[PDB]
Amino acid sequence: VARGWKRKCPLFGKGG
Repeated sequence: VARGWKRKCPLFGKGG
């Protein structure tokens, strides 16, 4: 859902 997860965790970076 978000190109940036692992690194950038704005909402849910755990289950990106």
